[PDB]
Amino acid sequence: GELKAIAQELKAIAKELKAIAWECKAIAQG
Amino acid sequence: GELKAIAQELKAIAKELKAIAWECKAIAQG
Amino acid sequence: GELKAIAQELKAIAKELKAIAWECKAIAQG
Amino acid sequence: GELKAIAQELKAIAKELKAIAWECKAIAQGA
Amino acid sequence: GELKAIAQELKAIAKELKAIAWECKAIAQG
Amino acid sequence: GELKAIAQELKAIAKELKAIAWECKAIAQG
Repeated sequence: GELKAIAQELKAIAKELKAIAWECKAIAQG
Repeated sequence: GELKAIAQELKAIAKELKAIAWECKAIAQG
Repeated sequence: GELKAIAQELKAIAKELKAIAWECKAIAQG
Repeated sequence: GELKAIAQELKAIAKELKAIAWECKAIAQGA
Repeated sequence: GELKAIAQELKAIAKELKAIAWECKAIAQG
Repeated sequence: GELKAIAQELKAIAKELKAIAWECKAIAQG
């Protein structure tokens, strides 16, 4: 339904934020 | 419906976060 | 409605994230 | 209700993201 | 309720974004 | 329920934002 669709987009958002955390880690390392 | 509208805005949000991850990767590389 | 209000705030969130993406691109370029 | 409460927190989230955009602009300017 | 639970997580999300804003300010100030 | 699922993804989003704040703190320190 529409409520599962919202949960699925939030899962994609969490995945992109995890990627941003990883790159900010890489910036700090440099 | 409003429900679908919310899911579509979350899709747009995921896309912008994907772009931020890409630019942060480039910052880390430099 | 309250559901519309939520969608409108998510639109504002997408707008600010696009700006953050553009600035991170400028940081990467510099 | 909680539905207005949810919109109010999203408004706060938008405000913090606007602040992040502003600081990133300043980082870019010094870049 | 779960709608209250959703609002409570969004409050936590706002708090972390406030922290990110402060750290970005510190990066900018240096 | 999907409403619980939504709250659980928001918890994951908060966790990744906490990580971003921590890494930005490390960038700021340098």
